[PDB]
Amino acid sequence: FTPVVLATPIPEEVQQAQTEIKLFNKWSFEEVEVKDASLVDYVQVRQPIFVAHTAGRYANKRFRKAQCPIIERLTNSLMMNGRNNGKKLKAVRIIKHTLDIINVLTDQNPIQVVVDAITNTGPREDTTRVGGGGAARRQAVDVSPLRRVNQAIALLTIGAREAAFRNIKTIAETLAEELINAAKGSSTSYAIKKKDELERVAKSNR
Amino acid sequence: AQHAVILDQEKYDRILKEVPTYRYVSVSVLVDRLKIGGSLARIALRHLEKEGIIKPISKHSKQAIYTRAT
Amino acid sequence: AVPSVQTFGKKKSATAVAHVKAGKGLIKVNGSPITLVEPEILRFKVYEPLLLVGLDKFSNIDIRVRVTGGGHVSQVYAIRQAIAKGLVAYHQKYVDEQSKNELKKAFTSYDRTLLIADSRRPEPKKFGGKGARSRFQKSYR
Amino acid sequence: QQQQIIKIRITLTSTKVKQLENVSSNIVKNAEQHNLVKKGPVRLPTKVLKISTRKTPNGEGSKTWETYEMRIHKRYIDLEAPVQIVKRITQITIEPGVDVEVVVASN
Amino acid sequence: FSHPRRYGKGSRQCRVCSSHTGLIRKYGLNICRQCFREKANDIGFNKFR
Amino acid sequence: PVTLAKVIKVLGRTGSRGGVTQVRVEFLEDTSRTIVRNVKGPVRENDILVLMESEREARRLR
RNA sequence: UGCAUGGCCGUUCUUAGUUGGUGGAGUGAUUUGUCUGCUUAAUUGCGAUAACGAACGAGACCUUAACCUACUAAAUAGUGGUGCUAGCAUUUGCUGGUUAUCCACUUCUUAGAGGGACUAUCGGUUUCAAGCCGAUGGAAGUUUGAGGCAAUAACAGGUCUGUGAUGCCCUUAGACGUUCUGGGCCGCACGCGCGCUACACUGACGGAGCCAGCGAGUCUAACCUUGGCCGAGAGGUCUUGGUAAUCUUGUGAAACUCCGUCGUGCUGGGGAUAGAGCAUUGUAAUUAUUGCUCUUCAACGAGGAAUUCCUAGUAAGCGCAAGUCAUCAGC
Ligand SMILES: [Zn+2]
Repeated sequence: FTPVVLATPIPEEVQQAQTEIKLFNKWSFEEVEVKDASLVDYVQVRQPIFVAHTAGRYANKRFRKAQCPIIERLTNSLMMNGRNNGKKLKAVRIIKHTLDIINVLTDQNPIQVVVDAITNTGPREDTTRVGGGGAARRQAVDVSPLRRVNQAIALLTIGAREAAFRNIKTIAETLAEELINAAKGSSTSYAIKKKDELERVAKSNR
Repeated sequence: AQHAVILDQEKYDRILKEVPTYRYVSVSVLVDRLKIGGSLARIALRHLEKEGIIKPISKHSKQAIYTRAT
Repeated sequence: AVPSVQTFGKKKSATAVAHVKAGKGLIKVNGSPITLVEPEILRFKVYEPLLLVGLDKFSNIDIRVRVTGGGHVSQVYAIRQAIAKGLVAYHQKYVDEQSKNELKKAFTSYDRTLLIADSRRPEPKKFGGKGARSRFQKSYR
Repeated sequence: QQQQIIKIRITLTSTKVKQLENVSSNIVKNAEQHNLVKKGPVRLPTKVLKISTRKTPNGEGSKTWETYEMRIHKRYIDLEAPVQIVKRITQITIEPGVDVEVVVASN
Repeated sequence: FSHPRRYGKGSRQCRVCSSHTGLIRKYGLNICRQCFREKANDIGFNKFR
Repeated sequence: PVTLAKVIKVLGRTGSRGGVTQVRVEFLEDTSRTIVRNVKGPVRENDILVLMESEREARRLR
């Protein structure tokens, strides 16, 4: 592949990974298609990254969060529940292991599986609490694409965390299971169950 | 779930038969499917790796991920 | 004498002072190779300067970085940009501009945004809470 | 004896920046006028003395704090000069609120 | 008519007012916190931020 | 069957706590037709909504 | 006695509020100006307009933090060759000692002058106004981020236990003055508030890796302490640097990072209660000051009705210095 010899030896695998920007030098961002047209602009796949660890100022403007790499948004959502706050390096490592596990179990690009999981778990309708001087009812309302992506990621990471709590299975495994089940649209997934519950409750309060 | 504390011949023979069939092999997979100890499971994986029955994908101190040798 | 540029980088309190020369092709850190970066994940973030540009330009340049201050992940990001500013400050003087703009083009168009200091400094803690914005718990009843 | 060139450190300390810069500038200018070997005014980091007290003299009210600062600005100038010229330079530049110490460099 | 007074709050009193409570020792001031805020600008401690 | 609709105009915020945005949307399959809808979270012009019922309309802000 | 007071501070309010000149309205107290609307963090502005033009407050300002291969210089900051010297390796090398043996620079570091940002420039959307929103440059485009200062006023807010600030009253030799000894402020059926540690596998434990910033520090006083030696540890001990960008200190901080050890069980999670011993400070440690060693190993399996803080280097996790300090931090 034309290996370049420098005074400091660089491993060939790293030199190969210089020509094409792959996630963790393993997984291509090419061929990663978002099946839902409405989420294309809200799921960032088109700028590839070597690791899910940018120091990007995505919070400073309303929709700049859409332009954050989707895997980084997933990483950031793992590092919650107090004791895990700020531990981004651990979260990135969990994601590496999760993607390795997904690859082995599906033989598909694990980035695609993550995208498919997010598209499938995003609730289309939700209920809002509307009240008119004392009494409050639920009103059915449509959900914005950015909210769909946000809820999808939240449901996946909460489900995976609860499944890993006081269980022998690691967070990497439970997250991989949750993502694979969500990508297949399986009613075993916490995220799918909760999406369908919300949409059913919305339909009932229409 | 019940979990093994001593190795045991019948469990040893099962490890050798079943672990090559599994597409994904990790400490948890052994514990769930083979009612084995978590730390018997780590010893078993190191043995099966030495015999070349399973291939390591990723070795981390907290998580070891193996595949079947195709 | 040989050509010399004394570039630097920073994130937070880290200050990674690079030195680039007309060299053989060593890309050093403290006094150790690029494979000596114990942040296992953040190997690839100090790689990016020499990955996404061209190998060939890294075959005749002695880069070596002296990192002080900051913390582990601020060290990574300080070094990175001191490398990615090092070659650009080298290519400024002793290389064509049309080449030197393709360094800046290939970097800045990746969503790298090396920039310089990511200007986010810590907002001071002010009295009446443990944080800057956070306040101690109020009682009422 | 008088013509023996001595290496001397003049240290300037003050709370007031303007006076301290004026004195420092005057010493440097006088050293130039007499063609003395000078290492110019090295600005040391300003020491910020910080005292934080509770605003209230009693227990009452919201827990509000005041922070007072005294800033100490320190500079030094190294000169190689005969003893006679040094005594002249130091006497000319006495400004109120600038402290002036003179140290003879003995190795 | 006297007892140990080498250390502790009994030893150290304010320059101004002779109170033991709430002293500031930092930088060898030995001025009570109340009296300090009175004579802060006189000494040369000015507020800024 | 779900109908896709594109946001053509943000009309304003509705609901007592201001957590809902009224939007006008055009259908992707029929650009002649527009309806008013309530969107929950943050929304912009040119965003795509999924409509589980296409005929219903949100009552206009007075 | 704060309900006799001063000063100070808290609160209303750090909200946006307050006032007069000339004109108009009204016999007058007074009123309009100081407003339907849109806008702003803002009585900030646009605009409407019997008002016009102004002032205090807001803003500006001041301190601080982010940029400036541009200046000004520096061993008490730092770099690059050289003097020098040690190992790996022959290819000059690569990696380090020797802080003034030395020379030259000032990028990094320091702080002194100045510059830089004004929503710049462009595209949308509105009384095509104030503005707002998008995009591109830029160090930075949320008042650029954070404070400081903060009007007219008020309150029977708190303080007479900060004061040789103070009225009056009480007390004044068996004192409610002062000082010494000992005790007490800590005393425990219980109710409430701020907190620390937890409930584990994203974890505990063991080895290894190994990175900050703000600080402070003794001359006639015992201050911060390096290095060596003794000790399981706490500590002891012999010397030395430092009145401090120099020495302590690169405060090799913690989380975290790697490779191991455990395996879902109140478990190796949790470390209360309790016993024995050995140090340290001090005139004095008993009602354990505190630290260290072994042993003892409780509740707690994510917390009812309620309810607090919070919009970017922020929340939250994480430790460090300072204050107090002879000694003692869950503050
Ligand atoms: Zn006093």
